[PDB]
Amino acid sequence: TQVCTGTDMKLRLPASPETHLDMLRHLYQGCQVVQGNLELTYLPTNASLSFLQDIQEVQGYVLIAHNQVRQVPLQRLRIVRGTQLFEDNYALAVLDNGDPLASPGGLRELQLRSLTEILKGGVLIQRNPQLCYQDTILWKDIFHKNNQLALTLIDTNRSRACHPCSPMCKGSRCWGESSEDCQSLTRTVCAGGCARCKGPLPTDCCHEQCAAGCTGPKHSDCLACLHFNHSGICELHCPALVTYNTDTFESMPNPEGRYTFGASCVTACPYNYLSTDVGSCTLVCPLHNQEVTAEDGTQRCEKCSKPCARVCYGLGMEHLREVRAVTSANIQEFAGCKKIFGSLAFLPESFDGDPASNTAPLQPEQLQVFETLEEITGYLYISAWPDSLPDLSVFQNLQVIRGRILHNGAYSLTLQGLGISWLGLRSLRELGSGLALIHHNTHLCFVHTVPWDQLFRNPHQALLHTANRPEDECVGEGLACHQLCARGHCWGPGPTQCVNCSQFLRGQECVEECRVLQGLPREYVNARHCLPCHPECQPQNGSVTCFGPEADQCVACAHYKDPPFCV
Amino acid sequence: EVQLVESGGGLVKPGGSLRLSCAASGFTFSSYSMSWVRQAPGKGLEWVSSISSSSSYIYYADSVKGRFTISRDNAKNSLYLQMNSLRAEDTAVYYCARGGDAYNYYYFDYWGQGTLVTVSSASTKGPSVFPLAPSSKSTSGGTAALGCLVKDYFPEPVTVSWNSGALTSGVHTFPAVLQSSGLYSLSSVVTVPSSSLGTQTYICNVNHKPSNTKVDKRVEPKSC
Amino acid sequence: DIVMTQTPLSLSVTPGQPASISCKSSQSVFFRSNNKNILAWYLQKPGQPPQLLIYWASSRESGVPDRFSGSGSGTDFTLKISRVEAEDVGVYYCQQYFGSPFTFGPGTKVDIKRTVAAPSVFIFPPSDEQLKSGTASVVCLLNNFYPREAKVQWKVDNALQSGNSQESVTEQDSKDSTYSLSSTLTLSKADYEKHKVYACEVTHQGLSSPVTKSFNRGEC
Ligand SMILES: *[C@@H]1O[C@H](CO)[C@@H](O[C@@H]2O[C@H](CO)[C@@H](O)[C@H](O)[C@H]2NC(C)=O)[C@H](O)[C@H]1NC(C)=O
Ligand SMILES: *[C@@H]1O[C@H](CO)[C@@H](O[C@@H]2O[C@H](CO)[C@@H](O)[C@H](O)[C@H]2NC(C)=O)[C@H](O)[C@H]1NC(C)=O
Ligand SMILES: *[C@@H]1O[C@H](CO)[C@@H](O)[C@H](O)[C@H]1NC(C)=O
Repeated sequence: TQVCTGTDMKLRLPASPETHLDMLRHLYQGCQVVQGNLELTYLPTNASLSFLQDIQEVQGYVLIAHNQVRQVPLQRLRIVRGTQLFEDNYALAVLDNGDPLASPGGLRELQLRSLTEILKGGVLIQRNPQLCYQDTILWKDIFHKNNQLALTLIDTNRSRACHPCSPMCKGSRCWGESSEDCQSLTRTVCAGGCARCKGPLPTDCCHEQCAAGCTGPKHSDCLACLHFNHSGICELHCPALVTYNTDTFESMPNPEGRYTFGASCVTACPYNYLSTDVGSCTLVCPLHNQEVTAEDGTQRCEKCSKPCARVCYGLGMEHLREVRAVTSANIQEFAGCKKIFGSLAFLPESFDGDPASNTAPLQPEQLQVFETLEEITGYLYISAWPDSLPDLSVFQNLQVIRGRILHNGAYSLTLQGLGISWLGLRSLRELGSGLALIHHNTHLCFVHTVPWDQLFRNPHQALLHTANRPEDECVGEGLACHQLCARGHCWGPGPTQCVNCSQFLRGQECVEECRVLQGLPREYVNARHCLPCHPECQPQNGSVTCFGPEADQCVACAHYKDPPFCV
Repeated sequence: EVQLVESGGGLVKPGGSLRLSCAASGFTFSSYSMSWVRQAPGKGLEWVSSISSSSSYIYYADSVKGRFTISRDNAKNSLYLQMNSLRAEDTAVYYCARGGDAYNYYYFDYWGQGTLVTVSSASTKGPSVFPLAPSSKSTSGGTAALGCLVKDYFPEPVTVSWNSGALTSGVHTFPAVLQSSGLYSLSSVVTVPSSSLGTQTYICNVNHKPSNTKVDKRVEPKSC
Repeated sequence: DIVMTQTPLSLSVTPGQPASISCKSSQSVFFRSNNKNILAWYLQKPGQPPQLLIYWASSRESGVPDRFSGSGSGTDFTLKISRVEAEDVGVYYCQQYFGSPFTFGPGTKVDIKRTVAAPSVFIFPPSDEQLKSGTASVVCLLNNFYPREAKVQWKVDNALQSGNSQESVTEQDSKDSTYSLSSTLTLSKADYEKHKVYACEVTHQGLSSPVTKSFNRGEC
């Protein structure tokens, strides 16, 4: 894979550490440009980290913290753009990678051989009692010319004194004791006021649009682009989607035009991303923009005619920006809502809260608000749910959890600590992006019965699961799917919970035969749904009772025939 | 003030070796980008090699690459050049030159006097000096000439002054000329007023350094 | 390899007249980062090392007077000298320091155009001291002349000596802009002692007709 999405967990103890290694692999393996923040936290000594090998670029910040690991192999990493920064100021953060209390553990050598560039932000290296050479580096050289206010705060306390760097290095400047870890300079050595260079001479100066240095003066030859890679060439802006006429200023669509996606000019946006009016590939539309689905591809954003007719916002958006959970003080905002622009979080607060005081608990019946809901643009998180409810049937008609905002930057569907006995998400047929985490739900069966592969939309995605009721003991009680669930796939017991109903449907229920020849109301079939006839159509003996729904389309009228209808 | 004095030139048989050494003074040597520029006799200037202030950046020309090795000792204000596997082509003056600001701009703003390096398997021989006795055949009016001829020496070069450097006005030492025998010859000459010929003494100071041959030769008129 | 072209190779001008030398480079020497061309100019005065005239293709060094001014851009440059003075004599070089390998141009030899000046002609027999050693060297001197071009003919008893005699000229003088010429006729002891009249004919533009200085062997 070319690109991957990063995270935003940021020093939080991961709620199931047994998963945590699997998540990092699924997310960062194969990938070369980490869009988001590269967060390697709470990693054990042994941890196989070979999946981080190919990382060349980090859009955001790099956080290596609370790790017992001997070394992290980010050797190919050439640039961090610092799109956001840890603790407001730090593009790189190496914190608390020791043993507190083979022989020792903790971070020994940094090994950032290639890390030539840090556009925005500073560096923070503290409390790493086996970390060496942190001292030696000329950090000033690594920061870009523009930010260079870019402060550093390096702590140098150790429990071993270190080797010197291999004498091959010019000054004592290295990422490790090996000769191949000498910190070759780029910025602070060049001729004139060069952005960056491959050597101290004028021919050795890089193009204005190169970033992490270069292998020659051309705009092709950059180790990374400052602004955008345009089909092999570094440029300041992508070719716009629309040319304008000399006189009229009409939209003459650019044959060679591209969209901005990260640091790349792109012919069309990736799967879950929204095409923008301006021509970007965003995950949330701009101000004065409306989310629209067109007949041409995915959803796109648009400059509105009227101050865009408001559509039901969720958490992490507009007036619920910094609310952590759906509670009894905002449950009735979601009434009647077909689609929620944002996310939903259910916490132990929401059901057992009275903290801040006076705010009443949510009742199980108040949750039926969401029965209308078909789509969530963001994530679903549930760390708490009432005991009385055995499932998440409230979200029965939830179909698409897109996850353009993901929990801790990773998890779209998060279910933890619940005591629900089956899932119930019977309409759920897509997980747009992000990982699914279902864990420590003591009672939950019907997890090994959902074909999660069919929900996912890119190879990074996966389900992670532990400490739920195991399917050996579920099937031990004899809890299979219902007969009529094709390929035995279901979200719970009974005939309502199939993913594909193998025969015929009656609203919720999967069914062998409709009531076309015998039964209570007589029924016409349409797209495998048993829909009743008009009630005033006559019941027939050994025959079809109607063409369709209405009274004009009966075989015979039961009481009065007055065309065009029966009555 | 600025001064670069180089040493260790002289004669080398083809295939052998030699080490030039340029001693710097009158600036902070640790903050300057040193180089060697050579000049074959009566030819243009050829860049040989360069080294940065801290020694962290080195370069060579393709004609010398592998054969030559540049180095410096900043503590001892000196620049070195290890020329191995020497050739007829390498025969030239070698000027030690300081650059401009450490390792960025190679202006070469101050140059040494330069050291001559000759590569030939023929051996060293010192000169003889013979007097070009003055023309009392010229006018007593009148202007008269005088000189001394340095003959049969190798390799180059020789210095030739007059009256231990005292007399210098109207003096013309020529450049050397190569002979059949593969030995150099040299005329050193001077214009004087014919009237002072009787009254004042004239002596040429010839110094051929390779052969340790220093001679001072008095120059007098013949009579009848 | 940024290959350096200089034109012309010879320049000869009267002092007070201006004069210029063009430098060309196979690849451009313009540096966008600091907006300057990365060329340098030198004067190698004869009997000296080179001195730096100009860096950045147009900025002078300390000591280098008003007359010297570099100009141009890109690949094509021109060193100019408004009002040439008699001491400016030398060879002028252009160097690039844009990149490895650091290259020079060939050089341009500038001659001072002095008024016409006939040579002072002298002749010197071989020393008795060398004569005993077995070889006899006869030297003819032409001192302080202009222009440089000058024929010198040796004759032993009217026999035109041709082949057995090497010349040498001085580099043009910084003070007076004259040249001086040596001519060294070599004979064996034996051959020197077969002949009576040795002679040295000069022809030169400063003379109204060829001049001859000639000693008779033995005769005071
Ligand atoms: C987990 O760590 C242990 C202990 O450090 C590793 O066992 C080491 O393995 C290496 C490589 O084979 C040996 O050279 C060490 O001497 C071993 N050390 C000890 C203390 O036993 C082991 O490789 C790791 N185990 C797993 C499953 O990754
Ligand atoms: C811009 O993107 C291109 C891909 O379109 C990158 O080029 C690839 O580099 C890999 C790495 O070895 C090669 O195997 C491919 O052959 C390259 N593909 C193409 C189409 O050139 C390139 O690295 C990017 N450039 C910059 C400056 O980031
Ligand atoms: C060691 O730790 C303390 C506490 O963080 C810090 O103030 C001190 O400066 C450190 N010592 C060195 C030598 O860096």
